[PDB]
Amino acid sequence: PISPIETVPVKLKPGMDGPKVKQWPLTEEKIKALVEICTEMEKEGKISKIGPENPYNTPVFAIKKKKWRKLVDFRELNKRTQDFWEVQLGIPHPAGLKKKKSVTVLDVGDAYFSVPLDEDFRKYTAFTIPSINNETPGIRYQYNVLPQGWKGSPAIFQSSMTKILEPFAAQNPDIVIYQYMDDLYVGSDLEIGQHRTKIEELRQHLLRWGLTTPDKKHQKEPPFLWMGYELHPDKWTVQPIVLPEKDSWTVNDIQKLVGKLNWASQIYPGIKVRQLSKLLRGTKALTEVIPLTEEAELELAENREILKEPVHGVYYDPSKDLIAEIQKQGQGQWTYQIYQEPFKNLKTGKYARMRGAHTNDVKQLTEAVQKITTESIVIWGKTPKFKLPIQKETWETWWTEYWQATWIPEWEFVNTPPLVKLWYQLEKEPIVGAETFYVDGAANRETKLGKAGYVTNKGRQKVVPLTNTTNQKTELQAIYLALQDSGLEVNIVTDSQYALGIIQAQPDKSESELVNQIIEQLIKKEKVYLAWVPAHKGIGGNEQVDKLVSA
Amino acid sequence: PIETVPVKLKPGMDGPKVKQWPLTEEKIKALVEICTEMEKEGKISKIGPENPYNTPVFAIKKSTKWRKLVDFRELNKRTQDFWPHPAGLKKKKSVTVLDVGDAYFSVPLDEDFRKYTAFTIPSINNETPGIRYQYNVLPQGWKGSPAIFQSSMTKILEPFKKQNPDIVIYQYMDDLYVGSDLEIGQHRTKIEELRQHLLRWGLTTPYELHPDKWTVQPIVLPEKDSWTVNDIQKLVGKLNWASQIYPGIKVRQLSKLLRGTKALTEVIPLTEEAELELAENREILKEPVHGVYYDPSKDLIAEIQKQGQGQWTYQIYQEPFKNLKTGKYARMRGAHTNDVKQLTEAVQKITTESIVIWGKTPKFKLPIQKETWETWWTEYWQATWIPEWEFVNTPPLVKLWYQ
Ligand SMILES: C=CC(=O)N(C)CCOc1ccccc1Oc1cccc2cc(C#N)ccc12
Ligand SMILES: [Mg+2]
Ligand SMILES: [Mg+2]
Repeated sequence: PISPIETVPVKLKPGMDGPKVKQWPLTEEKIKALVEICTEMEKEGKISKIGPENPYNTPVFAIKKKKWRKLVDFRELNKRTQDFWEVQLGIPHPAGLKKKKSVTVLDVGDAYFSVPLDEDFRKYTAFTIPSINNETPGIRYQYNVLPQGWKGSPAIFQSSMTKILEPFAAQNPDIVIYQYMDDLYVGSDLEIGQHRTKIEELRQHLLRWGLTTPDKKHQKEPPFLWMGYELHPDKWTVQPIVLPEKDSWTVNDIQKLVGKLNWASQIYPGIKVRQLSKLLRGTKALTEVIPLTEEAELELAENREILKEPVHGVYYDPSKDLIAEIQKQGQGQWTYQIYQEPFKNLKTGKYARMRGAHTNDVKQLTEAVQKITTESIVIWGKTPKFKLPIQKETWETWWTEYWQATWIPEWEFVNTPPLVKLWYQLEKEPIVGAETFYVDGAANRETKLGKAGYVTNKGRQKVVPLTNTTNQKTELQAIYLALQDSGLEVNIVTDSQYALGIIQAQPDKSESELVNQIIEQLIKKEKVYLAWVPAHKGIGGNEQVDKLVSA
Repeated sequence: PIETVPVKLKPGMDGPKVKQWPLTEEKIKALVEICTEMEKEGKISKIGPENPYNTPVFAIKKSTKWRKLVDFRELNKRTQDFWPHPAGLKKKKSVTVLDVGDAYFSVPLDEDFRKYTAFTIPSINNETPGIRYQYNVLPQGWKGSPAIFQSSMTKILEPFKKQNPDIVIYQYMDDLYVGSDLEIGQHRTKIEELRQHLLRWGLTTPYELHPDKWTVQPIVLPEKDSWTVNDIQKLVGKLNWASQIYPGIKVRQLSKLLRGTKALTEVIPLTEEAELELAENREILKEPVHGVYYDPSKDLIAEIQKQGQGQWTYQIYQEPFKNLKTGKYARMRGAHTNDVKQLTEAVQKITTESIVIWGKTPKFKLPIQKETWETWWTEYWQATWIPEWEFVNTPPLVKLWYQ
């Protein structure tokens, strides 16, 4: 059937006219399939034979992937029609569904063909069935409903569907309906007996508007294979993940792989992908082979271990609290769970972005709560309570001394090592009775060779030669040196704005191994204080390392 | 209320297509209540899938009474069509700000332009698609509305200006800026008059500033009983920075005091030439800079530095080192005043001060993680306008110089 629904007006992109693609000639067999399909479609008003004054065309084809079916190429037309409100991009997350007593899946048959097309826009849908060997003119047709594969069909159909639904959901506030594509998911908590009646009502209401639907004999049954998920009546889970075993991996193979891992991490606590992704930092042709690293091999092996078990998630209950826990999973890697009752998770997830070359643990945990907060708003329209492995002391001190503005949800500390700690703390005041190193460093911006040296208030002076470095990298080595050659308490003094900022940041993890080494030093130290002076000002202590490293 | 000014987007410019930010269920509910009545009063209508445009909407508070705020930043960049900003407003002893934006909804919007004002009320977890409306009347927040209504506004204020020839009235968006050199009690009385004279001409109205204090904070050097190598290096380091701006600062005598390879903690006494060089550098920092001029054709940029203990420093400039204004804001903890609360209050103060002085909004470099801002900026935002912003990583060697 077609719909007595009002049509949506359509226009072409301004200053554009309709497609005039010529028709490819076809096989008499394929011509026969279309002629029958087009007379049937004509008999239902879906299309109409048109006169000879419609200048436009779009190719059409016939095929049956091994019943016949007709397919049209609307590429040129879609290029010319106006833009529409974007049809629903994101689908809902199973973790955001409220458990229902009974739930029915209804597929709309021939959805798009059931809806009328705007009148003045019909002329631009013209197509043509070729006559056998161009002997006589072919047969012109045009569409009266939403063509399949046209640009307007999804948004206009969904719009129509919404209005068609409106009157019914006004007389049934107790029934919950989702529309997604050509489907409708209807659920209720009414008795499964009457629930079958209300399903019967709505089917009829849709039939009165032109929407054919399935029967109690043909309505899909649980568990529901929907969008890579399994929806069970009491639980939800992803569909089974199968990760290939290969001796070589291309860029394409690794992309598909982190995808599936990304997928599974929404219910499988513990997935990690950081070392696997580091492989895709190459970002080159998708066929290039990437030698897997030892870290990549161990990560994927640990992923296979977790995927060995089955997991499931649970549905949402607006009357129970919403709670989130975060765990450290390794350098840069974190994992979280969201649950309303202790062992039944709504969902899980991971966070591992560095967001820069160097970070510390508190910054990364805070960035994790950020990620959870956004996801909680999207899925449940609220933010959760956080249980976190970090004490007020730790976090309070961090965000107070942090130069960036930061928001801290109320949380309860949960003791579950690894707790999150500040592995160290530079000094706010210079250190009395500690040796005052004056570090510096340098490299030749052409030969790349360089030296890092110091001279201290106690008379000591060193210089270490360096090959294939940069003025920045040496400036960090100067500090590294002063830490190696120092007592438990050291005042360092530098002219390098670069190296100062990297240190004041107080990182506890890094990309360059140098900065990792410096961190190793900083931890062992008891008090470290670091100070800055303008370079080449003849300060004193700084003039002397500059002269030194220069000679 | 039958004349509809025609409005057109700049040449070769389509309308906004800005994504809508997800909202808490509490905020969505407030938006559906607000829009259900605004549909009844026929100020907005539901739109169909043939409208691709979209502009974001947020719910704010400005007492249990939710309000709705629209981000017309993108459509304002794109309309930009147009028909001597009062230099004396910043000088006035007092200035009061009045919300006169309800006035707009009297007025119909050009029929052909309504499609561009489309907005979505989003659903939770993509259950439903949004509710899509578009505006029938002049919406608050669009630069178009103060320009269309300009006529009526001059009309309604002619009585009052004639009476009060020395009072300055400037409009920016939904706000009237009213300034007297009067005594305060007098000032609030003159404000009540204009409020009443506006109401009785049917223009509903629901913050008083003092630009006679706003001053570019001059550079401040420490006063210490006993200096140390550290404190001299700090002092020489800061005075070194200040010397890209003020020419007269010298450090020869001051660094002379550090010749050596001294322990940082060592106490150095301020010899005379050094003390008299630091004293002279205190009097150079008293003067203001030489040749820094507002260029009206160029953007104003504002940078902000978290200073701990509720303090925040800011600079407004159009060219690096050429500061037009500087200042520092101090909060009072108030059993909360979180970082985001304070940054958000601060940003609004800087923007008002910026509106007063030059009549436009600065572009903000904000010391915060972008995703954190996009989540919590509406829980403290009261103004009806929204400045452009971007997110930076503040250098740690300029936090202390501006301290
Ligand atoms: C009994 C199982 C259960 O409790 N579910 C599936 C969640 C209930 O939530 C629904 C509420 C109203 C209508 C349908 C509901 O359930 C679905 C929601 C979203 C997408 C769905 C998709 C399919 C398919 N195929 C089936 C059911 C869906
Ligand atoms: Mg140097
Ligand atoms: Mg929107």
